[PDB]
Amino acid sequence: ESADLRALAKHLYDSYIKSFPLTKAKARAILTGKSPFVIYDMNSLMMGEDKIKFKKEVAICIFQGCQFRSVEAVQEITEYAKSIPGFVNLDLNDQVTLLKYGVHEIIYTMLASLMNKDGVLISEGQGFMTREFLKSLRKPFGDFMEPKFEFAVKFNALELDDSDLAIFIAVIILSGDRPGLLNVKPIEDIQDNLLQALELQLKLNHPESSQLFAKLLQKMTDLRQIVTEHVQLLQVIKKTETDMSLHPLLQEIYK
Amino acid sequence: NPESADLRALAKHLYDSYIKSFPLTKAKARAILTGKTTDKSPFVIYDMNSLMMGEDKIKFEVAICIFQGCQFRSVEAVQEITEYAKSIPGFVNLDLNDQVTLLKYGVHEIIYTMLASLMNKDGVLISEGQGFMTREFLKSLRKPFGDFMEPKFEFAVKFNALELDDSDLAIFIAVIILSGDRPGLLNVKPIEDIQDNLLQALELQLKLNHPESSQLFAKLLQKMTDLRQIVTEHVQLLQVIKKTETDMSLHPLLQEIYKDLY
Repeated sequence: ESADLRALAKHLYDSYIKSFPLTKAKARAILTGKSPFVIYDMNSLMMGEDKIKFKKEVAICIFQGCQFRSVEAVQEITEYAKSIPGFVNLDLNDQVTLLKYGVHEIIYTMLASLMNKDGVLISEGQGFMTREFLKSLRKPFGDFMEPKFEFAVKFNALELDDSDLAIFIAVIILSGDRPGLLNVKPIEDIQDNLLQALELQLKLNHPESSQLFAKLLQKMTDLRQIVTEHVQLLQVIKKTETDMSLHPLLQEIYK
Repeated sequence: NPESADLRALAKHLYDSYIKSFPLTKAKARAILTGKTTDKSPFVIYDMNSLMMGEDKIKFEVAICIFQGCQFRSVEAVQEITEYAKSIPGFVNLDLNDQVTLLKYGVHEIIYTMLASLMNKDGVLISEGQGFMTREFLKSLRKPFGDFMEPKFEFAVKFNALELDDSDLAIFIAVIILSGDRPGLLNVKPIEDIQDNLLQALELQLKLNHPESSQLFAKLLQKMTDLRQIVTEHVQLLQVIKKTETDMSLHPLLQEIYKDLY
């Protein structure tokens, strides 16, 4: 039975590599340096546009770029999830419900892989946007990203690799407590299989790191808090900002 | 072989998405229309009495109310096709202006492709299949409104004779969206590479699903000619209503799709 868990761990790792182009292993090499164009101010940003082609006020244009990347990440996560044993066999409404609530948690988890205390990798790690330059953005866009940076520093201190995160990300999607689910049993049943695989992966991959499993599950709290806080900021934005309004079709795509 | 396996993977992915993006499928539509069942029976609207009693039975001047109701449904459909488009591998990775352009031109060709699923020679399902509004009643509407649906009906009767199922339609409406020949497209090349891969998937899907149906692929592609024609007629028709009906409002999303269209 102990080998059925290693098979699952490897399966998910292999699926996670295929599904996510920029991985933690790679993102770390770029950040440590073992090279990316840096954006520290308005002049560097406007050269960034020039020398890095990535798809009105700066603050608004930056926030919207973060959204266009988030919509991309949603498709990468959807693909990944369909490789999780049991997932495609679930009721289609449940599959949609699990992805609807799980994507934000998984976005901010994986964004930690692209972050250090100084800034975040953007455009497949072609760019690096400084924490300071983002804080400098006129309110309320100033402390848009500051909560994610604070999560990342704490999350990154667990020194998880792609092999650990692959299983953790699966655990997040198979949350049996999402609103509106029709058949909670097979979901919880899969998450229990994924939690065993994670427990074992963490004991084998981090033998000296005591109760890492327990610490990693506690981070679930930090994720949902970050997501509720991000959702609250979208309300404050939508209501108090006029210059948001895009092309009506664009508004449909980027809900 | 492994090349075919990848095309079956893509076919299955698009079907799965199609089913999640569109509540009323063709499989459901036909089960309602071929009226085999006791629970799925549609209320039929053939005249003014039937329309007014339909108010109490189904939850939602006459010709205007139909057209305005038919408008909000078109909008609801654009929202559904937009959600489906995001699921097409590569679509959200394209230049954002191109994404908008593919939908601007794509959505009305797809609205009328899928509307065929809700149509037989006699009428069209409405209100998520709870209602059925007869072809005659729609044609008996005041000028010019009498003439909106007739060409769609003419298309639907021909198109429905190909006997496509939802799995075929998912790939087909993907091929429509990823059209490189749309006016104003910045990056045509990445779109054709996607459409090429979709077209390979459809070719295989049609050969496996309809192996006794010779050159269905060819015949299906040729139907994209008839869609363009329907869209054009409709656009000319809107221009005329705009002018004779100054006291009737079009929904902005549709106004924006038609703005500088062909």
